[PDB]
Amino acid sequence: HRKVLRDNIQGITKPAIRRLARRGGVKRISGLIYEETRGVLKVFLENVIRDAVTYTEHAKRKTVTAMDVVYALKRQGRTLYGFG
Amino acid sequence: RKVLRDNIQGITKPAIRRLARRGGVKRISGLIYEETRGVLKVFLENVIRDAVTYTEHAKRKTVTAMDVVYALKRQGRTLYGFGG
Amino acid sequence: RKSRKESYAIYVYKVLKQVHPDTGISSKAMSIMNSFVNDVFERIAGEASRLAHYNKRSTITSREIQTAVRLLLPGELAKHAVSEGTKAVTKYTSA
Amino acid sequence: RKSRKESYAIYVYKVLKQVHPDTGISSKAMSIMNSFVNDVFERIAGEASRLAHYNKRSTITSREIQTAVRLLLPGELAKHAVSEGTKAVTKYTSA
Amino acid sequence: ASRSAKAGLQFPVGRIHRLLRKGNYAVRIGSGSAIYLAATLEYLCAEVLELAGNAARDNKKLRIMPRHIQLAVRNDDELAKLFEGVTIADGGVLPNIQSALLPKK
Amino acid sequence: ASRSAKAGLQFPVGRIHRLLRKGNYAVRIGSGSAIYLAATLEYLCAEVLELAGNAARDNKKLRIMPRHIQLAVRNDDELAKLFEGVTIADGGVLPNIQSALLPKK
Amino acid sequence: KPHRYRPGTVALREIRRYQKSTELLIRKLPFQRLVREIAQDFKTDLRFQSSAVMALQEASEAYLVGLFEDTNLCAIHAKRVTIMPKDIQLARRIRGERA
Amino acid sequence: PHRYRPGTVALREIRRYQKSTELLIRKLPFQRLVREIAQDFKTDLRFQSSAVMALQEASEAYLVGLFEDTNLCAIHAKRVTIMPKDIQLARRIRGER
Amino acid sequence: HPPTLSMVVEVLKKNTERKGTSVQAIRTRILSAHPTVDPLRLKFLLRTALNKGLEKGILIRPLNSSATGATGRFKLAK
DNA sequence: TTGGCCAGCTAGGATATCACAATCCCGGTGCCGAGGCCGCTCAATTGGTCGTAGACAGCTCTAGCACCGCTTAAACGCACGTACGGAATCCGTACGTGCGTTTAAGCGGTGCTAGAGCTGTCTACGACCAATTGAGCGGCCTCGGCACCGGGATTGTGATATCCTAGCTGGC
DNA sequence: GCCAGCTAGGATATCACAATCCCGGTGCCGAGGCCGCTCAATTGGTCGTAGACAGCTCTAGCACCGCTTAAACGCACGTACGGATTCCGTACGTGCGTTTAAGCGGTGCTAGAGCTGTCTACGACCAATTGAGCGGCCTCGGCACCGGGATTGTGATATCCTAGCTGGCCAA
Repeated sequence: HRKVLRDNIQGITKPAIRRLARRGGVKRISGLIYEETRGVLKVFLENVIRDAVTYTEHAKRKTVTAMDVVYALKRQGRTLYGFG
Repeated sequence: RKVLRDNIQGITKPAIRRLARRGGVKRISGLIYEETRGVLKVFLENVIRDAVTYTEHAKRKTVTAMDVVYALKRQGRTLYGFGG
Repeated sequence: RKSRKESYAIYVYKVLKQVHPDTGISSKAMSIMNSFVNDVFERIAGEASRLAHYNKRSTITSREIQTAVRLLLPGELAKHAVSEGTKAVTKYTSA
Repeated sequence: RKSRKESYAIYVYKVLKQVHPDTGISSKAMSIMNSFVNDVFERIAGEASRLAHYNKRSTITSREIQTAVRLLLPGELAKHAVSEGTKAVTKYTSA
Repeated sequence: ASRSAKAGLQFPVGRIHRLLRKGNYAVRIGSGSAIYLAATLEYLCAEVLELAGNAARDNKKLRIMPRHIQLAVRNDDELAKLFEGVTIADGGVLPNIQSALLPKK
Repeated sequence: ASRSAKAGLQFPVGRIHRLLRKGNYAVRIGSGSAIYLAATLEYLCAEVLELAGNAARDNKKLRIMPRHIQLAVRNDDELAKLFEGVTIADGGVLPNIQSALLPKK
Repeated sequence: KPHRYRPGTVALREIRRYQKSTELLIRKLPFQRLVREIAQDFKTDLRFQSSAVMALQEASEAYLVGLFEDTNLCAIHAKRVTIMPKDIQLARRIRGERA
Repeated sequence: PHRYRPGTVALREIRRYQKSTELLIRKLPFQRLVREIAQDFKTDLRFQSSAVMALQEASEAYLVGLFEDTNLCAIHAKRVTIMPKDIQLARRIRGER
Repeated sequence: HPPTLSMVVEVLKKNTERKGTSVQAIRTRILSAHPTVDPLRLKFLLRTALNKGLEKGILIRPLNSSATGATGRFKLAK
């Protein structure tokens, strides 16, 4: 019994992207934005986890530690602080 | 030797023509070029500084091209074709 | 339990005395400071190491260090920091 | 005159035979190729070296190398190149 | 005695020194280099901590809140222009509003 | 005999190996690592050279012109998307025209 | 007559509201399950540290906002108070994000 | 007499300069510039010939790369001229001051 | 379709706006009025038609801006 | 007589026409960068040592995962509505296009210097080995700033009422 | 057929309020503070080795001169695109009102990550040899520049076609 999930990219809801953009100082937004943003987000994720998982398996690990993630981020010049 | 001045106009008006052309822009406003003279003038500042620091570290006072390429590559501006 | 996270925490926390003897801290912020300093460390290290290899030395010393610092740090940081290092090294050699 | 610029020139120039036995070259382009390969070199080196230090090894070996390559190289490069290295290592161990 | 005392400093010069030896950067390490780097780190911690607290008593807390580090790095060019690709956990964003966003008058 | 022959390869595996020892990267170097990296470099040279020549006989020269390397790296994502911060001496720029720049009809 | 705010009022209002606060914005569960699918393709049956997904969300939110304000500048240069996709890929391409 | 329409010429040299790879500025002014801007950091410096070659090449590359970005910005702006505002906008987006 | 001034007075009759009908409103009601208008000359033809309806006196001006007689709102003379 | 039907003018727009020069494609040449060749050599190539870093086997426990019941509250759907974006128009100018005059940088060519890379020499200092000890780390206890909650002050927003004043319809 | 009152709208001054800020108290927990272990620190003697110094030459940096044309500079000029205006349409905010599913707290399972101990496959060290790779010289065959014709593509024009204009003809 292994959990295989499907099409949760919609899981980011309308108010979710709303509130995020609201952080970005935008008041007025098109309805045509959401779909590409979730696509946008998607690609960025497929960028990161990609090396991250390779990082993890590089250690013969099959649990990802945060360190894998942070090194990943580091590699694209996306330095994150606080976790390692 | 002599102290020289104000060759910034030495980037001549038609030179910014040529640059625009390789940039594939069609028509230009007048106020660009001094602004252009602005941006160029800052950029060299950021690199030559580094370059000279490179030089004087090796107790040099003649600038090698290698100095330049190291300075550039630190700025994420990798250039090929000059030495190593 | 038999492991050691050998941070810099006591050090930076002891720092925040002499400037602000009254202020507290969050643990998260504390971690951010640790990550910070380890960063600035290994970037300085990478700079200097690249430098000496250029200079076909085998030794890392304070002189190439001071250049590398004067390299990465922008602005008036580059001046005060080098001054502090100069004086610190100065009093150290004084035994 | 008593110095040696110990490039890779003969190597890459010998390469351009088996694919294009007929083509020439410019010296500038040749230099660019040299600079190129020395680049891709030391970036791979930096990657792997960082890796093993994470992995608290002291040894650099083809396995961490192949990960690092599979790291930097994007796309189908990552597959063909690793395949070539596998086969190359394979025949080498065959003595 | 400790060189740090003999340096009057807060970071462990010998500790950074072993960092250098197991930093795998050079085969050979000059002594004063570690002192010099330690002093650098002294200073760097100095601005960051002091100005975080600077912000801190501004909304009048007694203890540092990563909000305050985030803001602290935001207001200074010499810091942020040092810290571009730097993303801070629970940092948030500086208060910025664009002018044309405002009501006309 | 040469390992390169024993590897059937073009780059000097022992030479890269000494590069590693004086590369100051690790204290310890596995043997096959150098072979593996050499094969990588083999391949990399393969695409770059072949496709530069690919362009080369296209405007029908007999010898490689840095124009042609520049173009060669331009047309492939897998290369340029590998080579962003890469600037090429006498490379020039790929022929790109924007549509709206054209005369209307 | 029920009271009404004219449009953009609430806009600017919780522009302040969110531009001062600091908490996480996306619901964590949808986020993490999204992560689980997007990871599944590259390797099956992958175990995630609690801190790891939180790091992912932090960085992702930072990226998204950082793109948003730039899109805001793009739109304002268009003398427009609305964002449209074209702004988005404009900023994305200028940053140099080949996709 | 014979006369060309505006921009047709412009397009001609667009193609012309997008074909070749030579150096688009005039040297002596450029090395002059290099010299004084060096003066401010140390007195009586000296340069190799190839050093200024790298300088010009990087410089022209940077300028053309930012120019095309400005052009794209204008294209966005329902626009065929480049204005300074476009310059600062692109510069801000790439994030340098 | 008849000539322009006829459509102009027609749409004047059909539009009971207190300030008459803007040259914008004039033009859009004309284009929404007839299909065979040959859209390549409506702006010029309508502008000249407005000029002639003003000089003749057919058109009267509730509100406009000076030197923009072709940019304003008109009414029929009664 | 005169307004409607008609018919030919009329002007303008669309359209095909022709005229030129820009580039392209072709030759032709000397020019030079690539290439072949030879001579020198130093890193590569072998073999043996010896050490040790990693590989494996063998545990344990921690953290991750999965299941389960509340508790909203955030989201979704929906009604309503307006202010923004597209569009379209119109006016002003400034920059591309050409011309005619100037000059200053490439170039090439030469005399000139100092400073860079080379050799050769002396040495201070750091890697190394072993001994010693206390500062650092974790573990435990604790308590004082804070987030929450709740309970007043303020105000920016949206509504409102006044006023004025300018164009229409009733009266004289 | 001409003047006052009506009336509408628009600008301005005024009120209400509900969303936000500020306060005091509560409790809560994360930050702080003490105690016990030790290993990763200092400390001392060594060698040898990279590095400081010192001197040379000769290579490249540099000043300078004459010349040229090619590129730059200043000027008319107009047209085509920018910018300001309006406006109409609606895709948007925004404010109900419901529902779920996200959070949350808890439990049970486990496995997989990690630490312990073992052996050993292999990698640096080192001396010795060589042939492979550096560089220096020459030759030559590809190519940059020169000059001339051909094609396309562009800009202007004359024509064709058309719709509207304006006057002539006919019935009311």
